[PDB]
Amino acid sequence: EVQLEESGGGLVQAGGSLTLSCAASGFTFDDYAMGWYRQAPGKERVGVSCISRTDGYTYYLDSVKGRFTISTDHAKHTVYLQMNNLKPDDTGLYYCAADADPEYGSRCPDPYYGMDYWGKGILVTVS
Amino acid sequence: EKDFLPLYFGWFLTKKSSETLRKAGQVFLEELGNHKAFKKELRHFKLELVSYFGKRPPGVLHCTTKFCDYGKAAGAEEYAQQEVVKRSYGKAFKLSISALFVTPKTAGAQVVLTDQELQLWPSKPSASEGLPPGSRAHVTLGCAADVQPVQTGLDLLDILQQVKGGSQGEAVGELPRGKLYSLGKGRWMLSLTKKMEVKAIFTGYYG
Repeated sequence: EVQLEESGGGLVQAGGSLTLSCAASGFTFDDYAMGWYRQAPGKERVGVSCISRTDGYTYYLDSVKGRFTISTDHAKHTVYLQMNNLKPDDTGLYYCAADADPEYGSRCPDPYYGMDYWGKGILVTVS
Repeated sequence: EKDFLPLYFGWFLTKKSSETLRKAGQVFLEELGNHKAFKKELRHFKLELVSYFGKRPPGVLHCTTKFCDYGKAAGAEEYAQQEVVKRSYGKAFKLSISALFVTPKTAGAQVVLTDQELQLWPSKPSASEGLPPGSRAHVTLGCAADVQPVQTGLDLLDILQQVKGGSQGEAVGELPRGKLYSLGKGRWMLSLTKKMEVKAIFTGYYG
């Protein structure tokens, strides 16, 4: 019954910036995790960044560390992914994810193991 | 970094998943104590199993992989130096539990590791012999009077040596979560109809 609504993607020139947002509806408690996964052309979905709402602990894929920052708005049940110094290699379908277990989901588990809830994906194209 | 090794490595269930499993285990201990199949065989074993196993895991539930003893245990250093152990430290896993079991000494859950998870199982006599790699993997839910949790692994291996050849016998009960088997010698196993999934972190405990 949880639903995840994504926005903020599109076309951007290399070296530019974007901020992705995802709003979660239907959670009955604050202590959960949210994050972002990316599917690049020809590749399997991979965790990019995840966060625990309560603790604030964050995970970053090494290839985005320093360039991407994940944050939350507690009241609004929204997560944000600030993507700076974008590279063509960052092109892909970006998927919001949430999980009811904040300790598990904040580690961006491999999709082999999975997340409880997924958005539909928004395209980011870096030219 | 030999002297900075943990007491043991393993998958430590999260706070939420440890509680979900703890509750499921308590439900089993009370279902079992009140099954007449169980009551019949107390000579081989009212007994309140929840109090009987009232030696609690003083922490989160977990599935130990390698007992290191701060590096003094045999093979501790060779386990911990593996690249897969270093790279998995702190990572999230969703593990599968296939059965719950009880003996006069321990109560536990059987963990069925996948091929990929077996890479974190450490590299025997005649209790693990003839069983698949990683068959000892378990979560202790309780221990009797003076029992230490290492005993739980030996108790599961003993049970699985029976299941190996169908000595499990015919089911003696059909619970909504699975079928119940009496293995004799006060040994009991609930085979879950659908595996339980538990969320856990691979990490190390330093005591």
